[PDB]
Amino acid sequence: HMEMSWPYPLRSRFDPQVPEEDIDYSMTSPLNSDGSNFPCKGYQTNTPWRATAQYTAGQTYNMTITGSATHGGGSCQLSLSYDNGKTFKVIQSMEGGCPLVSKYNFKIPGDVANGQALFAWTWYNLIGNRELYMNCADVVISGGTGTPSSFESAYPDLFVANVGNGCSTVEGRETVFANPGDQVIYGGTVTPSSPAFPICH
Ligand SMILES: *[C@@H]1O[C@H](CO)[C@@H](O)[C@H](O)[C@H]1NC(C)=O
Repeated sequence: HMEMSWPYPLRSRFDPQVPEEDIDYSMTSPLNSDGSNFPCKGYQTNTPWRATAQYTAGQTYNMTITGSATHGGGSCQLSLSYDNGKTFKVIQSMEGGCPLVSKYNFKIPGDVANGQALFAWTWYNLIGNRELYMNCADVVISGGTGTPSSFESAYPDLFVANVGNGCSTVEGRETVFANPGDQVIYGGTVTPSSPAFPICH
């Protein structure tokens, strides 16, 4: 039962600009098991475009995660989409121990693309039902040397499981991504030597 509290995601209770009627007061719910609200609970399609962060390529920022239960930790990614959620590319993986701290730093790579993006937090809980948690924020990127094409070629695809796609996490096993990218935080029982798990086809 956690949600992204900074930068403010779509329909966030924490964002003063969201009209009372549009706030998702149950944002800590996991994504639907059948994939019917993947990605971003579908909010990228039906919410006004309004940036809640301005990110400069090469600079470091923090995001925050807030809630009432950490389900023993797990693994997260932070990702960017330049096509309003058709494709997500990973800029940081937190393998193990996520979210046992409520603040993570991350560097925006130099070769990101510029303009409107979605910034997505994904979380795979360690203990309990096999869920995916996902919130997306509208953000604007500046000062990158990439294009959406060069960025999409150079970075890993978002790890997607527990949304009815034949790929599942496994209770009691740390989620260690096959493709984590070069910006990795290790926590819980995961080390740089831990094998990738699960393996999806
Ligand atoms: C870090 O997060 C806090 C919210 O906890 C926010 O006010 C601040 O602007 C963020 N700073 C950076 C550099 O991202």
